[PDB]
Amino acid sequence: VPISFVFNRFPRMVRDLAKKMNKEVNFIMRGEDTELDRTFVEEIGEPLLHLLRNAIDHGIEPKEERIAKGKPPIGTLILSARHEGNNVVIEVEDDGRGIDKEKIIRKAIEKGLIDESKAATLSDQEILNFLFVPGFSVGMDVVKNVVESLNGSISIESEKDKGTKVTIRLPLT
Ligand SMILES: Nc1ncc2ccc(-c3cnn[nH]3)cc2n1
Repeated sequence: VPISFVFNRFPRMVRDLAKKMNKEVNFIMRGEDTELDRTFVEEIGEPLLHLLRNAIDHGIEPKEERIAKGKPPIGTLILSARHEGNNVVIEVEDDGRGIDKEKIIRKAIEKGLIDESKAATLSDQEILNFLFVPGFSVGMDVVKNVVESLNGSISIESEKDKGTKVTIRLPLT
């Protein structure tokens, strides 16, 4: 079916959470007519909701902070779907504060997941993928678990003060 069956739930959720946290969010949905198999439609809402909540809570900064940082005052959250060959690609993008990669590394060292000696040459993907480790810092492990139950993949791109883009890829069947 069309992914609108999932996406149409989100403006109310986004608006309620933004209100609760006294933030202003410009929420844009694209590609809502993208069709995919019912099994995906039935399961993908929960992970997407988690990612949207992360963007509103942890990503987009309060207006006053954005102004102080010389950013546009209202944060933008874009949820998109598209076909790419045999895959459907779903992206959740915010222009908030980004994920703090140094914080991740420090936590990974604390937890014994990496030796300090290996931190300097870690790739960006290797750093951000620590967020999918169970217990790391209801977590992102559960997002990845659902995506993988759908034979999908997930990746994160993020830069300090720029924002965060989470990409889910799903197969045709
Ligand atoms: N969209 C967005 N923006 C900033 C974030 C900051 C931290 C986290 C996170 C930490 N531990 N698990 N997730 C997720 C974020 N997601």
